[PDB]
Amino acid sequence: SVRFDSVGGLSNHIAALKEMVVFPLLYPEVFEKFKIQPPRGCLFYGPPGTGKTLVARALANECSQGDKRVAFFMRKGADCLSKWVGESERQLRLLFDQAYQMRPSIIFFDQIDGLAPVRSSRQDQIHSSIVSTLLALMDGLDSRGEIVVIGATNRLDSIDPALRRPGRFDREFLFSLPDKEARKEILKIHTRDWNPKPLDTFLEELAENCVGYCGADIKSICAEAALCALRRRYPQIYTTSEKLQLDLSSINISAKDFEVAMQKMIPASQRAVTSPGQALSTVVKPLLQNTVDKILEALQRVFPHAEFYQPMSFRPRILIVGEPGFGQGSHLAPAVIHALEKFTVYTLDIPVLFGVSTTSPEETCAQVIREAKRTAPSIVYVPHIHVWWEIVGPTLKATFTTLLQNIPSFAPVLLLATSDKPHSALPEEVQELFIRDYGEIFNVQLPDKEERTKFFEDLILKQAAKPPIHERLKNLLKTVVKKSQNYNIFQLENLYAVISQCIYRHRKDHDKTSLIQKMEQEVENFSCS
Amino acid sequence: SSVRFDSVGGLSNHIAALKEMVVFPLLYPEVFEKFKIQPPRGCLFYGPPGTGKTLVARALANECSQGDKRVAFFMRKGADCLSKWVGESERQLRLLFDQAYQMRPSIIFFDQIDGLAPVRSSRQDQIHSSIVSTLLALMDGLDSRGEIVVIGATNRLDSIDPALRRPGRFDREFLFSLPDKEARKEILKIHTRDWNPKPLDTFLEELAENCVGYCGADIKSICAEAALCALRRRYPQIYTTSEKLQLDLSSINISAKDFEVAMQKMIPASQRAVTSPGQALSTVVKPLLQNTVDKILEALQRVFPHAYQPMSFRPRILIVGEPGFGQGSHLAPAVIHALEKFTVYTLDIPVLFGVSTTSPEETCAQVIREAKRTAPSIVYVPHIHVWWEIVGPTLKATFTTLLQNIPSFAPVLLLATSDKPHSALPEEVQELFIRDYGEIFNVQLPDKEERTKFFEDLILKQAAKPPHERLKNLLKTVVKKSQNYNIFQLENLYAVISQCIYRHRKDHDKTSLIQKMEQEVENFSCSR
Ligand SMILES: Nc1ncnc2c1ncn2[C@@H]1O[C@H](COP(=O)(O)OP(=O)(O)OP(=O)(O)O)[C@@H](O)[C@H]1O
Ligand SMILES: Nc1ncnc2c1ncn2[C@@H]1O[C@H](COP(=O)(O)OP(=O)(O)OP(=O)(O)O)[C@@H](O)[C@H]1O
Repeated sequence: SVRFDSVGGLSNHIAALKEMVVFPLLYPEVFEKFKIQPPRGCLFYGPPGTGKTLVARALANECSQGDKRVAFFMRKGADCLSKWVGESERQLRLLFDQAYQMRPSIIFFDQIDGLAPVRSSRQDQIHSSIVSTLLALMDGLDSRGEIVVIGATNRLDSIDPALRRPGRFDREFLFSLPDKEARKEILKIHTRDWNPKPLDTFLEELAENCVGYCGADIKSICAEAALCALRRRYPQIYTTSEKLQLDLSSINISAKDFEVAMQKMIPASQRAVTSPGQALSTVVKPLLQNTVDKILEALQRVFPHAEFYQPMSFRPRILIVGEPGFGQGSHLAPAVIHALEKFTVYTLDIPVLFGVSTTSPEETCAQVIREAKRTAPSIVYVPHIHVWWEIVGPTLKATFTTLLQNIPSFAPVLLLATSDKPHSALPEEVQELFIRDYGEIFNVQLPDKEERTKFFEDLILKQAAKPPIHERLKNLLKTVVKKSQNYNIFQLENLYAVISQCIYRHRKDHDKTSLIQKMEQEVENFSCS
Repeated sequence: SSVRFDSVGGLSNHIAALKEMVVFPLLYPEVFEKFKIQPPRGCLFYGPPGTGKTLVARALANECSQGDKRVAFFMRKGADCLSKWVGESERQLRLLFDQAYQMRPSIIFFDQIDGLAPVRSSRQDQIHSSIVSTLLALMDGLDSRGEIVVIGATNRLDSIDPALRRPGRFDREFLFSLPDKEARKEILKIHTRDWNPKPLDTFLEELAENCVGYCGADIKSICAEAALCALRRRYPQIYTTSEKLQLDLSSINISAKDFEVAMQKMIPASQRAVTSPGQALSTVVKPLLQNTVDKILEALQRVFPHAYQPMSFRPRILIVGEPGFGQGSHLAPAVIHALEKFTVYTLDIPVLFGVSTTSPEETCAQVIREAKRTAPSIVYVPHIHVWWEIVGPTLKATFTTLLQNIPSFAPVLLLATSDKPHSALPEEVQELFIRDYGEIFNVQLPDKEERTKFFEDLILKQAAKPPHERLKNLLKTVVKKSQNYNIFQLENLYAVISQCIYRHRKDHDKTSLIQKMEQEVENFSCSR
């Protein structure tokens, strides 16, 4: 029994939808003033779990509380199929007759994509017949009354082109994944009636830590946490096999319960394809934070839409270049992509183009470019262009070059790429796409002495000098930081692991100085060049 | 239920040629028997979706139903005759025909006939073949059905059994194309007739040219969304209440900004699944290339006279220019958009390969055949100097052979753009253009006047907003310094200029951004 209250972050859509069916049943004077006859059709589409069905259910539950009373008809995917020849096209006719009898009413076709495909001469005739009769019913010789048709779909492009037209489906609503803000309202709604209400700061600090959670993940995590407290409180519940009596007044939920559930589950989005966004690990942050900030500020210079009448830009493009082993295409670009949320990102790389065996790669590229254009602004991600170029046939190169050229000049679509060879060493065809004079090239340099000092600061001496459950180590830190003053990233974290290995080697030694000499031997025995 | 040959607009030839079939034999019956004519009694409407077909049927039925001469009317859906029992699938058609004959004259209407009579084939069931057979043998066989007229409608004409399409069964076919400039104005006149504050005709005429690619139901939906937007602008407090309020029906007038918002929010029905290869100049870039567009149009008028009947012989043209001059991205789409009422067929890399499950040769043959069917038309091949190298010899031979078989005097234009000069283009391309005839156009950079007109609007008026001699100095310096830049450099400079105006929005005092504009002027250097 939800009535326009469990929804979160969707204000414009509900306003349009209540303009959609409620106004003619409430204010039948403005419409007759100019003979408007407002529209009677909608179409929902988007990634799963965004609240596609909850909106319809809330509408049906709310509007049934008349006056004015509103009926409802719900249908599954392909209920209108039978073995004989003359029933499938008759179920729709009798359904329309019944709905017209009790007008006004609402007819909701659930997942029309499995009912009305694109017309073709290759498949069976039954699909053509049913799509034809459905097409005739919506707008025939006689006009239908006060019926409203609603449809949902996961693949918008698979619908017959003759259905999308003023008269049948004249409005298309895009349901996207929730942004940073809406998660707060979702958490508030799902955790409303709790006696120990969590503070708004608690909810917000949970909010920035959940990226890629889509509607149902939030509901799942709220229920996967209240069970951790139950399991912790009364461990001896599984042993028995009979009814027990409990004490439900001291099982209040704590903050520490949320962390375990968060580490245990994964979002629905990052379940079938890896998401091309990862925040820096807690170990690498005090080594690359400043560089990442510099990259984003340069992007802000070149991409005005990254601020936080409209800004105007002209073909935003950026490229990151640096020596191999600098971690540019492995740690920097994912962090940059993750920092810029609320922007849909599409991946174009070797694993994806050849990762499907049913379609040509150029078809995939055209589809990706079209989808990027449709929902601008967006970021097109393509890593390691210096190897990416000399792998595909000339046809794909020409198609990619032309498709990008046809985008409107002021359309804010970003092109992000990374390379290992220097700019002058790249092939020319790449070269006349980056205009460094304009400020489209960013170079990478190794971190300074203070950053490297902070990198090893925590290990020595806080973890090594940690009691099992102090001056020579300064010289060890000095010699380590002076020795590693010309190391790339990979060598830097490689050296970090080997020391932690001998750190973990000595769990139960309460007497020190039995491994400090081992430490100073290991740091000098190790040699990389 | 109150439409009678008046709510229809823009269709005159079809309605004129239609009433001569179901009215003339009854109104003037003393002429046909002199020549024993038995005039044709078959029609089949077809066209792109949303062009207003069923409205014609509704108007005809409503007009003929009420009048001095009474004629019956029967209606059918797509495949509403099929029944589970074997003996009832085809018997319903016989009963319907008998009833129609018993009450002659009468009218039989099939809606979406393509869902009832597919082409006969051996790779499907038998009931469809049986229905097709009895239909084609029952309409005109050994009995001379007499005065019965059959009308069908569909969107896919090529999916009809050819045995049904020959005189005797389906006599005439009518083409329902998208409305042009004048028809859109007429349908606007039709759809806004009963408004108390009657809009001026000069407003509708101006608005008509803005709605390119629209057709029928799109116009009808716009005319309603406009009123909804007006109600939105007038009483924005209506959505935060679950109770009826008190409304005053005196301040609900319509303004132009409402139509602007509605047009911005909406997109046409035709180019929804794909994109048409035609776009007009944006307002920002417009005051730079109208002279070039007009010169190009004059060149076409010299070569293509369709812009006594005019005569032409294989019209061709080729726009060439240096890279960065903006000929393959700003000029050709403008020409295509300006020359409307000619159906377009694009042909380039993203279309030849972008769709799989077919061969390029099939696509190119189909495009040319279709363009020949709907002559006159336009064939567009952009970026020829690269398009000529990413195709195999087979496609080259097929294309070079196809355009030689078309009739010589048919008006089939071929349009293409090039970047390298015509001298450097390879062989077999230089012989397709006969520039001695005047088949080659050369572009050149815009001069000082339009350059100044481009920047004066931004740097004189927009630069000084309520929320001054040095402005002339900045304008003249900017114009002087950029007298050798191409289109891309000009738009980049425009954007980098506008960035400062954006970023200094909330400062009430000027002279803080004029300096910033200066350093932007000297610090910004192009590559050239
Ligand atoms: N704003 C929201 N508030 C509460 N629950 C939401 C919200 N958005 C999505 N949901 C969750 O999604 C469900 C309703 O939509 P649901 O996710 O079942 O449809 P969908 O998966 O998007 O569409 P389909 O299942 O057809 O692909 C509810 O069970 C609810 O937990
Ligand atoms: N020239 C016109 N004059 C008036 N109304 C028009 C015109 N063209 C289109 N329309 C409007 O557009 C609608 C088109 O409906 P109709 O079913 O007749 O077209 P259709 O192409 O047969 O539809 P579909 O393709 O969906 O079967 C009509 O209801 C009509 O009001």
